Amino acid sequence: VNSFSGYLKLTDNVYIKNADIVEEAKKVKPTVVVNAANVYLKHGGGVAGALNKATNNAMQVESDDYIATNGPLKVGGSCVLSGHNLAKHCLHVVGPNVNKGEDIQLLKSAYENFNQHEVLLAPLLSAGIFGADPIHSLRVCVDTVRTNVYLAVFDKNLYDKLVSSFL
Ligand SMILES: C[C@@H]1CN(c2ncnc3[nH]c4ccccc4c23)C[C@@H](CO)O1
Repeated sequence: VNSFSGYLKLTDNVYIKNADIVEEAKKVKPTVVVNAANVYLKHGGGVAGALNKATNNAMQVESDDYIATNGPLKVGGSCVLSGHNLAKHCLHVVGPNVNKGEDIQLLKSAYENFNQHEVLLAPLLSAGIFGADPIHSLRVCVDTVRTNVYLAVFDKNLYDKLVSSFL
């Protein structure tokens, strides 16, 4: 039993809710919140900008030190950093950004990072300002992630479409 509340069950291991991931993280304080990161960990907008703002920019400060030491992530890759006031840990995962021309096949590699964590609160990778089809992102998630994932979808219209079209 865990503390996630109000989710619709899509599969054995995938759950979904119309929610603001920032507000959901503040309430649940999950072990892991996933950030929709880019390779530079520049958290300017979308989910990343929202999560960083909620940490009062501490996420960005920590991220800048990470990049200065380690260099950029790979598209499809991830790193574990602090969750600050939102979670124990933040798993920064880089989905392909269609608006940069990145290969959508890398979306599966991105979701594979979730399998290193037993339970996660997450957004749909590559959705929103990353330009992929969220219906496709949900399908890849369900077909790739085997650990327990609680998906927060900010847009109610999109949430209803994701549920109604789910096979
Ligand atoms: C695939 C993404 C998912 N994004 C979200 N998902 C869940 N909670 C969220 N809170 C936010 C606050 C500000 C901006 C974005 C979000 C957001 C929306 C959109 C952004 O590119 O597309």
